Amino acid sequence: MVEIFNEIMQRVKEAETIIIHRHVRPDPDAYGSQLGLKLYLERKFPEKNIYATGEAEPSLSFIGDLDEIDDSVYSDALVIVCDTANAPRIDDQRYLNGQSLIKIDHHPATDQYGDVNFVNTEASSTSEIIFDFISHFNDLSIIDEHVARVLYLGIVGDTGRFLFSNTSPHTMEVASQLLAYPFNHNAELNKMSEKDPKLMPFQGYVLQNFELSDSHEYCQIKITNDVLKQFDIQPNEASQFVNTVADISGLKIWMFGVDEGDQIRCRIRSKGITINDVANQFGGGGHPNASGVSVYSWDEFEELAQALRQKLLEHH
Amino acid sequence: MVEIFNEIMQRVKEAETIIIHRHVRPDPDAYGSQLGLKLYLERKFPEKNIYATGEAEPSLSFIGDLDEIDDSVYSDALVIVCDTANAPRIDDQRYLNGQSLIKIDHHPATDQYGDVNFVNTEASSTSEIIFDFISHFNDLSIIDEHVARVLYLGIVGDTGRFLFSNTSPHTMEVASQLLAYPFNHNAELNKMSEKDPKLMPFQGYVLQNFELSDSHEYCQIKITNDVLKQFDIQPNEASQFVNTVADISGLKIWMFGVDEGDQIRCRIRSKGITINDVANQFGGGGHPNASGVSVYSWDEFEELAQALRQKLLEHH
Ligand SMILES: [Mg+2]
Ligand SMILES: [Mg+2]
Repeated sequence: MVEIFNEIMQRVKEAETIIIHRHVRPDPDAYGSQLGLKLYLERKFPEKNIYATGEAEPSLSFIGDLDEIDDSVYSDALVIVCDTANAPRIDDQRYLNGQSLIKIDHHPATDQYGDVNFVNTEASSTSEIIFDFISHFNDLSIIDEHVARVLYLGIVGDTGRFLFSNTSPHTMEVASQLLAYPFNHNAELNKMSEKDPKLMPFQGYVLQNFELSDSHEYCQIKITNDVLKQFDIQPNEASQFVNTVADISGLKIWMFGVDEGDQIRCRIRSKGITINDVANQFGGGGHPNASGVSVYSWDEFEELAQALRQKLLEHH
Repeated sequence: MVEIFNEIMQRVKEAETIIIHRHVRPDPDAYGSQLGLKLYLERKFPEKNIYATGEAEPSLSFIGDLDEIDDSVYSDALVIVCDTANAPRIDDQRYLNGQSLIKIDHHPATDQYGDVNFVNTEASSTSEIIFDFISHFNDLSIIDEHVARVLYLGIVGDTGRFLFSNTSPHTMEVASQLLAYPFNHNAELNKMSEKDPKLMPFQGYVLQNFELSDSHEYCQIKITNDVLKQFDIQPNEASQFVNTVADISGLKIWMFGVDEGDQIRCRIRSKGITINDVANQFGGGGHPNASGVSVYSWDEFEELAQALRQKLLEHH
């Protein structure tokens, strides 16, 4: 065929039970897109058995709970790996133990795992692809407040509340359409934006210990083992406050290094400049806009700063 | 008539020069709605003279600059007080010195100043009303990247990036339509989200000095004159960090009190509970969700806390 959506819905109508998967570390989209496809199907073919397997992140518990698959249901069922770049990165690994495999994602097509592959690279999120799918079957009536909830939240998180560049006029329109359904976005949004007061004091530290260039283009934060225990926080926890300096006016590149003990795992992100470049120089790597390195000392951490800062000289 | 939009466009076509106004303390909407109506008109009747008067807030300088009216142009011209609850709160006061007055706003109609009054109470923002207006004249083609810019930014700020409850599915749709025009929202958005690193250290203090109830429902911050000079910041500046604790999980009501010297001007905001109530008890007042009081001591500040906290006992 040429209209993959139809071939999917077909494979679906011909299976009494289908289970959906998503990548490992879950995000609002990976959550909404999964629970969404599910909630949708369950509304269209109540005679079938739709399940969503996953580790279940308590962080997204409010979006919806997952299902406990008995691994023997994979016998004669259709597996749908929703939102997942590469297969190994799929959550439950018994997905390949189904009748046929079908994947829906919005990341660059490099794996193409699964029989039928539909990747709308230009989509803001998989949730969005799901809305497109159900919208292609005029089921915008069969859907309700429960389904739209996840789909919204999904698009919301994957685009940071329609802020990121991946937000298109269509994305808005879809968001527009979901809000039609009664569910109160303001509420849902807040419960998603909640924060732990426990970590707030530390975050204040980050704000009190900067490191901006005279030009404001470069900014760093050294989290010494001392502060890690002074504020009583694990190296992991503190490492989530990277973008706590991103909003500084004029900031072009910033690095956040927290000492784990025998190495200083530093996460480096830039406004929009090839950075993973220098990352490799130090044995690191990653996306050109958000890479990571694991120096063995602050003296080396500084060499990284010097290398990063020099990158700003080529641009002006 | 019954279709105010037409009566406006009429009064417009019959005036070689029209000037637009907005309320005093400007906001992104009041800015976008003004510059927007203007930029629009200037595209429709280049033969006329459209001007936008205002004090000009350097904060919104990037949205667009205002015009310097010679007060004698008001001779035979149409004045359009865009986005402004009450007349006294209008910026340039020589507005009443025009041929006829016409106002467009989205706040409750309590003033009704001006000949023709159009208030879409259910609109997310005046900018949105402007899009509606131009959209009613099929001028979505005459408009360009420059006009949509302000209108977007306007809706954006007035709804905090489609987060507030005033965000409707139509609001999204309008946002959707504006993005069609080439202007890059991501960029524009950031320049609007920029922050001053100068105040960041202090903000860290606020995060390091909370005051949450055992239930997390109540939170306060006492900004003593000491810290006001320890971090070298004016009482005004520090007072803008009220909602710096709003995202705490479970927070229902919070107060932020900063000592100005001979009085402690405290701004009190709640999640969604009638609060201006207690405000009056202390000689204050304001909206039920964001009021203000000016106690003469921290001992009194505490009485306010007690009164506010007791308000949480009636609800559960
Ligand atoms: Mg995704
Ligand atoms: Mg407004």
